[PDB]
Amino acid sequence: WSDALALGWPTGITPEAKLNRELWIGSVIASFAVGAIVWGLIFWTSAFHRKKATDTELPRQFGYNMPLELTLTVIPFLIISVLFYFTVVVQERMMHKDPNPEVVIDVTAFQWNWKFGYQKIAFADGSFDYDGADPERKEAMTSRPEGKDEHGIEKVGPIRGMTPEDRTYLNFDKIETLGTSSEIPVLVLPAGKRIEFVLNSADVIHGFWVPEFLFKRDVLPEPKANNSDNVFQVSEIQQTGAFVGRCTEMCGTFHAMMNFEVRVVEPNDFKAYIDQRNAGKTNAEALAAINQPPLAITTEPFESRRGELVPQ
Amino acid sequence: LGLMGGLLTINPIWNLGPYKPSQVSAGSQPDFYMMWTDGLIRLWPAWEFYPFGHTIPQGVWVAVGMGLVFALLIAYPFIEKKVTGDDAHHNLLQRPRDVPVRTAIGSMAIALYLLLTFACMNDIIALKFHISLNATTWIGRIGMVVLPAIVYFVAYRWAI
Amino acid sequence: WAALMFAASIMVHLARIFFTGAFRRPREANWVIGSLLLILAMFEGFFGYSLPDD
Amino acid sequence: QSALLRTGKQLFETSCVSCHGANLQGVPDRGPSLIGTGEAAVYFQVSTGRMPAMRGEAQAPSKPPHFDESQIDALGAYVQANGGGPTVPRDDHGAVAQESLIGGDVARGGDLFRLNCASCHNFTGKGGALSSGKYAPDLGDANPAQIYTAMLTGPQNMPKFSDRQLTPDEKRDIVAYVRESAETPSYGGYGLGGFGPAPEGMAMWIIGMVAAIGVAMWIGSRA
Amino acid sequence: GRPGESPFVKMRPEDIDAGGMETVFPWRESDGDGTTVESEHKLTEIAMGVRNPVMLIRIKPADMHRVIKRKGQESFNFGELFAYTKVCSHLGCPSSLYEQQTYRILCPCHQSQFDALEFAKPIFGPAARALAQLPITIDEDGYLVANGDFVEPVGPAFWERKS
Amino acid sequence: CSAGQISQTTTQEPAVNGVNAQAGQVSLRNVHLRAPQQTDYVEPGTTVELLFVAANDSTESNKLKSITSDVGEVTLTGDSTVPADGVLIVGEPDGQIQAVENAEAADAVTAEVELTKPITNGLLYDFTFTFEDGETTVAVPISAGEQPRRPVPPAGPG
Amino acid sequence: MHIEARLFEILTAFFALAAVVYAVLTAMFATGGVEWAGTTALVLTTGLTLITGTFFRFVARRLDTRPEDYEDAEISDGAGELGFFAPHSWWPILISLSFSTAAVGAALWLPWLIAAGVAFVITSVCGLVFEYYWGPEKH
Amino acid sequence: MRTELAMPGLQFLSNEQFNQLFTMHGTVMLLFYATPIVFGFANLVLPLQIGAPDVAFPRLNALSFWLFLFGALIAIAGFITPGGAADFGWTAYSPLTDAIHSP
Amino acid sequence: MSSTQDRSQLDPEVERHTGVDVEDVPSAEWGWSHMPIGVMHIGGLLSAAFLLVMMRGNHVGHVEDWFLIGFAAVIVALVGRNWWLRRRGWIR
Ligand SMILES: CCCCCCCCCCCCCCCC(=O)O[C@H](COC(=O)CCCCCCC[C@@H](C)CCCCCCCCC)COP(=O)(O)O[C@H]1[C@H](O)[C@H](O)[C@H](O)[C@@H](O)[C@@H]1O
Ligand SMILES: CCCCCCCCCCCCCCCC(=O)O[C@H](COC(=O)CCCCCCC[C@@H](C)CCCCCCCCC)COP(=O)(O)O[C@H]1[C@H](O)[C@H](O)[C@H](O)[C@@H](O)[C@@H]1O
Ligand SMILES: CCCCCCCC/C=C\CCCCCCCC(=O)OC[C@H](COP(=O)(O)OCCN)OC(=O)CCCCCCCCCCCCCCC
Ligand code: HEC
Ligand code: HEM
Ligand SMILES: CCCCCCCCCCCCCCCC(=O)OC[C@H](C)OC(=O)CCCCCCCC[C@@H](C)CCCCCCCC
Ligand SMILES: *C(=O)CCCCCCCCCCCCCCC
Ligand code: FES
Ligand SMILES: [Cu+2]
Ligand SMILES: [Cu+2]
Repeated sequence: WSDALALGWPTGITPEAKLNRELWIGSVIASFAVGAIVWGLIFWTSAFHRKKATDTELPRQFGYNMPLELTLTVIPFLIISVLFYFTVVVQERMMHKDPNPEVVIDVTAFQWNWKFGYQKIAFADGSFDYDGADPERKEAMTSRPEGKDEHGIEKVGPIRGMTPEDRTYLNFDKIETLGTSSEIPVLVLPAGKRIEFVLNSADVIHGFWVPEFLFKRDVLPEPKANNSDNVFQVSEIQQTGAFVGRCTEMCGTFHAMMNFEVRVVEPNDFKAYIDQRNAGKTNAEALAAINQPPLAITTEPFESRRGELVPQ
Repeated sequence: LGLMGGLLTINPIWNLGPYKPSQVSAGSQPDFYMMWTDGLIRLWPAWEFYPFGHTIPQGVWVAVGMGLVFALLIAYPFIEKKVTGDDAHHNLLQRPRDVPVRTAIGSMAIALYLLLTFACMNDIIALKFHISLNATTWIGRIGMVVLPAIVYFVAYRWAI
Repeated sequence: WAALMFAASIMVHLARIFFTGAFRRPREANWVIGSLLLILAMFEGFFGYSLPDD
Repeated sequence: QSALLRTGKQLFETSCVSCHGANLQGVPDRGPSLIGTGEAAVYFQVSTGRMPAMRGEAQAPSKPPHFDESQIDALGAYVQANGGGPTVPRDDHGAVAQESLIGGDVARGGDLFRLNCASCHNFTGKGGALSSGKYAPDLGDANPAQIYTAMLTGPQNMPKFSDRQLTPDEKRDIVAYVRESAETPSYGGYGLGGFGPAPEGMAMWIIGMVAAIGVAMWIGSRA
Repeated sequence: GRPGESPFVKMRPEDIDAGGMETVFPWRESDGDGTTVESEHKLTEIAMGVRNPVMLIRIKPADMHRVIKRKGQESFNFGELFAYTKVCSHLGCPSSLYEQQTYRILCPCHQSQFDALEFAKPIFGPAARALAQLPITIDEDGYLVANGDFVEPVGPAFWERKS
Repeated sequence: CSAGQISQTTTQEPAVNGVNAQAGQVSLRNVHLRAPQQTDYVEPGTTVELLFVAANDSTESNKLKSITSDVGEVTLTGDSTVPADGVLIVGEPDGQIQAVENAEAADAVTAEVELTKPITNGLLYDFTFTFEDGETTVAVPISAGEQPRRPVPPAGPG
Repeated sequence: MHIEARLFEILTAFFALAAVVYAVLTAMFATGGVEWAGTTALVLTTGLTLITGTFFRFVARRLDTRPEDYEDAEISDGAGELGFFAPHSWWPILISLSFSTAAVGAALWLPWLIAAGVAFVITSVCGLVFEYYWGPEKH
Repeated sequence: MRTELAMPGLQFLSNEQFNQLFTMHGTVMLLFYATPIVFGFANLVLPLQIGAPDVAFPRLNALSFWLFLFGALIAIAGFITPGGAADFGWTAYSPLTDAIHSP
Repeated sequence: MSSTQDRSQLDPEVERHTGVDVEDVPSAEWGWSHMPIGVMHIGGLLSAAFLLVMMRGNHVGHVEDWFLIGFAAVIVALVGRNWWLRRRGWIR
């Protein structure tokens, strides 16, 4: 009954998703109760037809029932206040911001595909002395001594001394699981661990959704400069396997082609995968080595052809 | 005229290099008074006839079109008198609203002329106002039979 | 520019006379010669801006 | 250069692998392969900004560049290393040459422009229309390196002018003519755009004819 | 574009590259450079010839398989080189505009497109006759030379045509 | 609606002299012949180089590049099994940068052909590139990579 | 105009409260301090309603109770000379067309079509404003 | 948009043609059907409902309609252009709208 | 008040007793006011025929032909509606 009444909510795979789904079930229960009573009122007053027995006498013509107005304007306030309290306590576990993440994934989301960096891994049980790449971050400070003019301008840069095309906010890593248009990216994560996602976008605002996480976040170009908390954590992921992930914003033409996968494997499988990726190997090769299908099983790559009726 | 000769540049022949058959630009338009003939050339749909061992190019179509335009323009008063029946010595003008059919016909003709004039400019219209060149050509082709009718109806009702 | 204004003003004058009916019974020959004049002006400008081989 | 290649690769991987697939091979029906396009093609296209392209249409429009000169050079070096092809000109220091591309002869440049360029662009480098939604853009924004590289690599529906077809001296002359025609003030007043008949007729009908009609309405009496 | 001296220079297939268009003219060895007075009149005649200018197009080898060929013009092309008259088949303006990756020869005068891939048949605009195709080849030394003459009159059509 | 399923921009080949042959798992890009010709033909018995880039499409590899020979006896000096989700660059197209002082496996799989048949620029000559996956005829062109104009003799009026 | 002014006074009170609370709760408890966009928008919509309400209150104090504001007001009380309401006019469509020609000139960056649309707009606004003041033609 | 979404494939629409459709569908329905028709109903009966003979500025409300009509048309005019209408959704978020994106 | 009424005697010469009437066109006597409906019907039919005939041409395109078909169809529909209504006496 829970699945049917959840209105197509995928049963969460992380405690945050489970709790959010429970809140959704409660909210839908309350909303359906309110809807049932109001629809009952409507279909009941629809029984107050203009009966032919009604002689030349109009109805009571009352209007203006102050006590009833007060009752029906105080009860909704209490209902929404309870909903708001539950919403606040649930939202509290939206990003606990644990200062000790077990694996940090640098989620760059560029124009019409994804890239996952594996910025840092530090298992609480004790393992994975791994880190990201501090180099490769090259600024674009246009601090030339002189511009077109002869002297005096000594222009530093448009914004904070930097040109708009800077990409210093973008952080890079040694292990990059870039997604090609013909090879859907598969971010592999260890099951049972705390996984932090540091979200960034290369070109345009867009979204990052894992329907099984019951949570999405907008990958912004420069979240820190935009006053956005791009980074967000997931306490755990119990269920293993591959879970589709969509882009949940507007990106451009190929916005529906940004589907990726999150493949939750066992911690030992993640050990083997990261070791074999540190060794020169692609994501598909590492998946095959750890004996898991290399290509995204939940979603095939979209046909790069612009449509069915195009003549190939 | 002097102010415009000063302040506005007309026909910069120095920019327009000397004529050479191998060279050409993209504009290639005549002055606005011949722009309607050029637009007729552009819009007319490439209908050529090939009699026994001969060719009848699309140029004849536009030539006959110009001939018809001039013949009708020259012979309108006699056409109008034959149609309506009025040969009375008229010295008092009549407001264009007071003659719905003639003002409607004149509006239709002006609409056709404007359509042809802008068809001749479809190249620059397409370039600046971002509309595909084929779209502009076919807009002209369809309009030169649709727009005159629309303008005729609208002008007739407007006069009434 | 005078050529362009000449053509434009001939066109506007033609519009005026046609719409006000300044051609019927009398002045019909005047309209005829005016039409010839407009055609001549058109081709005159055509030969004019074609005169400097460009 | 090693770091230049690495920077070009990093920019490529997060900019265009969705439509110029990784390995520089083209994504079928999204973008052509960049093997053999060369550094000149990358410089022209990205600097004009056409390449961070967010639609498949009749023509890729120009736009503000998404990369600064250093990143343009990085991407160009990456593409040149992967494919190998034409290279953008450079001056003695190493920066992309701008003034060095101004050919000495301008009459020769204009003749070549009219024979080859004006065909579609204009008498003086204003824009021109093409078959189905395409158009030759105005050249007044392009800088000498951009013009030279545009000739060197036919960007889109534009003939590719090799160095053999147009020796770099001829291309320099054409660049000189383009810049001169673009930066030259209109003698005789405001050149209404660069197209004679159409802007001139509109200006007649709007400026001269409204003036004449308004003056006639002032002088005469409505009735 | 050299002002006056050696205005026309022999040409080689390698000079053009795939997706390239070059305007060429009928130059004879006797019509040497413009230094002499005898020359510079033959050369002026070549330049001013209404039906003289031709456009040589290098069809991209990838798209060479989309080429359709006219009756009697099947061997006219030299490999991937196609020489079509520039003079538009309708009213004779040059068709100088060329769109590569579309292979459309557009005429600026009245916006007529000819499909260069196929024989240059008009696929839009007023033109109704395909552009005449010049037979081309390479002589000794590899220089491009016309392998004959147009099998049809090349300018715009007229009454005495198609026979 | 120039943006529909059939749009000009998307369906455009690269503005490069080399042809593209997508047939087979491995895709051939910018495949051309460096055959500098001093006359009408490149006479038989002269070695000309065969440039191209073989890009692997699938990660599951087709790195064999068995023969890729046709009329001309194309030989692959320094042959290697490069393509694994990557590029095999057989030669150095004009303008190619080595990208590092050293090199891997000496020459990077340079393909050279002893013609045994005249060829000239502007013609298309069929080459059968055969990987273990399959074989494809490519119809390679002749490309003058970056060589400028060869000075034609001045003309003596007659 | 007491109720007309009091409506805007209530809106001003609410919008001032919203602006103040937003500014405080964004200066503290926000990721990057004051938002500076919502804060300014709320402050200046408070200003919008404040200007309107202040003018309405000034007018309410300046004017005696109108029949419209007066309950138990007979129709005859307000019966009289209503002012000039513009009859038929074709200047609004011309103003709209001129502003559309300026707008397309701005969209398609055509300085010449912007310049002309603005001229067009000036001409049509002049026509609309002078419509009922152009004295008889003096010959 | 609905016919295209009936089947998983891209039967007859391209990605950007579809993107133009919900952009213009969203804006046309809101800004050219919903917001201009409240003033359509207001102009219809509001003077009647308060007992007034006409609106305060009856030449102005005439201008409002024509500004709506012509303003609406030039937004629809994106379709006739070869590129098409606005790709970005009705919301028209910032980075996707700048000259770099959706040019 | 500063306006004088106008007296006009224009020379008249069809006598307007058949065709259009002042109730339909107030200035019927002052100028040409009636175009025979057959003229407009035949003009619309020929315009539709011309639009359809323009489909035959040297264009590989197909949206052009479809636009021609649509415009010709609406023209023919308008002409047919007008003719049918006038046949029945302007009913439905
Ligand atoms: C009433 C009588 C008065 C007549 C007007 C007289 C104005 C005199 C102006 C002053 C003297 C002449 C200046 C000549 C210097 C000069 O030429 O002026 C250009 C400007 O040009 C523009 O943009 C236009 C700017 C907008 C202002 C002018 C608009 C006036 C129009 C509206 C008049 C005609 C009426 C048409 C009515 C339209 C509505 C129809 C319904 C400025 O340079 P630029 O901007 O950079 O030009 C680019 C090269 O650089 C670059 O290479 C090249 O490639 C190009 O891009 C070129 O534009
Ligand atoms: C004087 C103007 C008034 C004219 C009045 C007459 C009104 C009737 C207009 C008739 C419109 C005819 C439109 C069709 C025309 C047609 O057949 O062409 C098409 C392009 O469709 C379109 O956009 C249709 C756009 C239609 C919008 C018409 C807008 C009317 C405007 C002009 C009215 C405002 C007038 C302003 C008056 C100013 C007053 C001045 C005082 C396809 O070209 P293409 O681009 O090559 O498409 C290829 C694919 O097909 C192929 O799959 C794919 O592979 C690609 O190759 C693709 O390119
Ligand atoms: C209310 C109607 C609503 C109708 C709305 C439909 C909108 C969908 C249109 C385009 C979508 C993008 C596809 C873009 C590609 C086109 C699809 C295709 O390939 O369809 C097959 C062939 C061409 O084959 P081709 O390969 O293109 O090559 C060809 C030469 N080489 O056309 C056909 O038979 C089928 C016809 C295809 C489109 C024709 C639509 C034009 C106008 C319809 C009516 C206008 C009415 C005006 C009224 C006054
Ligand atoms: C579909 C979106 C798109 C993206 C994003 C894009 N390209 Fe392209 N690219 C194309 C298309 C389509 C063409 C051919 C048509 C054109 O250029 O207009 C092309 C062609 C090119 C060319 C010229 C090819 C030639 O033969 O002249 C270069 C160089 C290039 N791309 C490099 C890049 C670089 C570098 C980037 C990232 C900075 C990039 N592109 C991003 C689609 C794209
Ligand atoms: C009768 C109406 C006339 C019209 C419509 C007309 C039109 C024109 C036009 C548009 C030009 C092009 C000018 C240019 O491009 O700079 C021109 C050139 C010329 N006109 Fe006329 N003209 C007319 C009468 C005359 C007359 C009466 C003469 C001699 C008295 C004359 C002599 C010339 C000359 C010599 C030129 C060449 C100028 C040049 O090449 O720049 N025209 N004419
Ligand atoms: C008979 C005359 C009256 C019309 C009769 C009923 C007219 C009924 C017209 C059905 C039209 C059906 C079209 C089917 C599309 C098709 O299958 O081809 C796809 C093609 C490839 O896609 C396009 O290229 C663009 C398609 C979009 C058209 C944008 C037009 C926007 C108009 C604006 C510019 C405003 C103009 C002002 C117009 C002002 C008028 C307002 C109503
Ligand atoms: C490319 O140039 C345009 C692509 C747009 C294709 C989809 C068009 C949707 C229909 C728009 C309706 C226009 C108004 C109809 C008037 C009757
Ligand atoms: S002159 Fe070439 S199409 Fe008319
Ligand atoms: Cu997305
Ligand atoms: Cu995105």
